[PDB]
Amino acid sequence: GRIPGRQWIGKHRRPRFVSLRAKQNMIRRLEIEAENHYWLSMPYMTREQERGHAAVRRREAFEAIKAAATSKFPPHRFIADQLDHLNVTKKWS
Amino acid sequence: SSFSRAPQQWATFARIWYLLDGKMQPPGKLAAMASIRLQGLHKPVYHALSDCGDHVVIM
Amino acid sequence: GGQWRLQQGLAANPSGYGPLTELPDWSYADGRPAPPMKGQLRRKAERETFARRVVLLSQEMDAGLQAWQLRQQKLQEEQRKQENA
Amino acid sequence: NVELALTSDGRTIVCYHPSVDIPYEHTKPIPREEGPMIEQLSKMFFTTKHRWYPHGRYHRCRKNLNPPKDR
Amino acid sequence: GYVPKTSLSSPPWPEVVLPDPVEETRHHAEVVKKVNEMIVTGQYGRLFAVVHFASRQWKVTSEDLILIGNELDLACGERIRLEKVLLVGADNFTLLGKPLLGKDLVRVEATVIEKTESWPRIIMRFRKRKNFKKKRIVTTPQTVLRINSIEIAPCL
Amino acid sequence: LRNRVTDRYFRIQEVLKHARHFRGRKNRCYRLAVRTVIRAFVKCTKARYLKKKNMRTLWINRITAASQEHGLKYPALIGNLVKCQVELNRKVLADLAIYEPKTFKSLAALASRRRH
Amino acid sequence: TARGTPSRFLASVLHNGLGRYVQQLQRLSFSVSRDGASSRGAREFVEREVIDFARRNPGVVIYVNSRPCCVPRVVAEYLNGAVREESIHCKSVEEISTLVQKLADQSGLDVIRIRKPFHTDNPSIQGQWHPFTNKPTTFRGLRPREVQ
Amino acid sequence: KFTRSRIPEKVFQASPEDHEKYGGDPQNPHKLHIVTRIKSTRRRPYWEKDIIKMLGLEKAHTPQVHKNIPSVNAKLKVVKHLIRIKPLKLPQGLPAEENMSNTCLKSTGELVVQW
Ligand SMILES: [Mg+2]
Repeated sequence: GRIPGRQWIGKHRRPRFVSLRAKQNMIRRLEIEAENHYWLSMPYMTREQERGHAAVRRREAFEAIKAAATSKFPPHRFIADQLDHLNVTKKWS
Repeated sequence: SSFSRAPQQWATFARIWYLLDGKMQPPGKLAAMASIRLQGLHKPVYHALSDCGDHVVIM
Repeated sequence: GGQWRLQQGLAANPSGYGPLTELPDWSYADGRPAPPMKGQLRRKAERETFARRVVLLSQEMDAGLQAWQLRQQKLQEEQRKQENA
Repeated sequence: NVELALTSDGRTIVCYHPSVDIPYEHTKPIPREEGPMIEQLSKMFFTTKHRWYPHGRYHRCRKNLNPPKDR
Repeated sequence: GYVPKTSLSSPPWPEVVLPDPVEETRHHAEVVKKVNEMIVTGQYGRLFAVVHFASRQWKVTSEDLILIGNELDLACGERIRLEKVLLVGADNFTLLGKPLLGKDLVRVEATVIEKTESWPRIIMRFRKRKNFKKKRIVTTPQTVLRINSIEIAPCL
Repeated sequence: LRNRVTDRYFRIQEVLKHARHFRGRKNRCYRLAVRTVIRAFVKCTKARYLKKKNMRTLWINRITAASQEHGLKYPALIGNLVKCQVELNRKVLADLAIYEPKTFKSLAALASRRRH
Repeated sequence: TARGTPSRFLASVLHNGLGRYVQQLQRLSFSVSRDGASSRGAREFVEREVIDFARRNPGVVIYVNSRPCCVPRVVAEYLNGAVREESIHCKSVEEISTLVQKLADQSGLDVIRIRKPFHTDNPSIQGQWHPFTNKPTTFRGLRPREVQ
Repeated sequence: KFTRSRIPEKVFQASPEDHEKYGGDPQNPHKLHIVTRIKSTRRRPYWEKDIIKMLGLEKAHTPQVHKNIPSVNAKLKVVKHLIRIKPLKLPQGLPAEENMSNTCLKSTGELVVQW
């Protein structure tokens, strides 16, 4: 009793059957999403009320992004870092 | 408790003899009971490598 | 058995919020409290950020509603004020 | 044979489980060649023959002679 | 509603009757008092305790050694109190928290005996025919704690 | 031969020391040893998941045995302990089953009582 | 790997925590070079940290040789006789400090795989389970199907 | 072809039976969603992946607070099959600056200012 070809892809596939466990899992997901529908059905503000209520914060956030982007620049260089390399030959006298 | 080491180990890992009466019993259910006992899966000290199986006598 | 915990209002996972994870694991034998655990500190910081976001979003939405109310009031009062002759 | 009891506040469960002795009446008085060898040992210890055959030097030398001991 | 006695008339499991609450409370009080008296009189030898430390539950007794897989920020030889004790048990009685026993009941104390690194653990990633091969060696910090004593108090 | 490798001995030994306990030429010949040592290390890495998976299965088996000794089934024991707010984990429950049979008997009685 | 490596059980040296804690590290020997970039960090450690460590660990005898062999090293000898030798080659002061503190806090027992994260000499208080725990007895100890 | 799905508006019109079932009052609706990702974005369209990233639900089972406003609701409608939405309940009102560090989100969806 063999299934011609490769299983699960061809015209003739292994018969797959739905277990009670699979049905329960799907029903659980469906219930979660029905609740999602209910909770998405009651907007707090209308579209016209929300228009522009976050504009200031969004603009400040993008100002921060622009500042970070435009502040990119090579780091400082210190004489101390250069001179500290002389310590590789520090010894005890 | 308070046993010596060797007697304690002997008691813990001793193999017990069980009796099943197969009269009018389904062979599958008999076999489930017997297989559990033979493997030793009825013992909390069970481990696959401890050889903790028991004897089962089915009549 | 997480469904029962959820029904009783606890965390589904006992390793979530609860006494078993939020209380100090140990203390000095003298009684001095132990330094806060790293996970507890991280979790406190996360909860603080969550509360701060809650406050920010609520305040933004309330301010938006108040601003919309003021805009409606200004529109109606101005259209009334146009009646002057 | 266990007695369970919540405390008055209901925050700790107390289990009383004394050890029960065996009744005296529930006790009895004290009473007063390689092939064949492997078959005999297998029958004696309710094992198969395969356990009793020797192993090669390689396996024997692989075995650890000073295993760690706990407790 | 009477149903004649058949194989399926009643559930296979034996029917259970809830004991009358008055007698239940009386029995509960009696047992609690008896165990409290045992504690008062010191009618117990070794005590064991299930204690939640680090992220795990350890079955513990006096003089036991415990290997925590992380550094604790404690000097070696320093004494500590393990505060999340889930269970404390003796030969003849056990006390179960819901989920944790009170501080007044049980006092489990430990000592930082050792601070070590684990033996080198190998992390090897390999995928065939992809020239994908990676090797890493990781040593985890560890602390050995010795459980010094487990004390219970008659606070039931 | 301006630059020639002089450490190849030690580079080979680093691999071979991990293969010394293999069978056959895999413990001697670097060509064969290196392939098997890589497989050994990959197995060692992937075995950290199976160790945890098997310990829990071992704990569940031992708890099942111990609870069946008292007429309980493992699902009933675990669920009823949770409902009674006892947060003992399976490792500890198996340890109790083995070393504190009276405490485990108490827990099984508690679980059955809660069930009823 | 575990199968290709020795293993031991969790243990202390002499029940190190029961009565009192005894620091198992007893000797540190720092072989350091006067000259040589390899031992620059060791020199800084000897200058700035070895004295404070010594007075923090009065039970550890610390020797400083100022004349190494083949590399600057720290040899830690523990009470149980174990000797752990660690190269301090090209290590910074902080690296050497952490390494020395690790040696101080660590016991002489081998750093190999530890089979169990716990060690009880008295694993059972109520009696280790044996097949006859939880098994009821019968009148006169009669085995099943016994005639008398 | 496979395309974005337009959810008919009648899907998001609660009935009195739903109001009783779920315990939300259409008048005085809740202000904030608690959204958790309970489903992978793998094997889902790139637009659902992008919506999840926007909403900040990359980690599953990590609650995120969002405004209960029409635009956020549009995005949530797009990815409603990957998330669990519950109203954020504030029994003691929103936390004050004093107790901002002592809040905890109970599994019931309540932000309690004591922990
Ligand atoms: Mg085929």
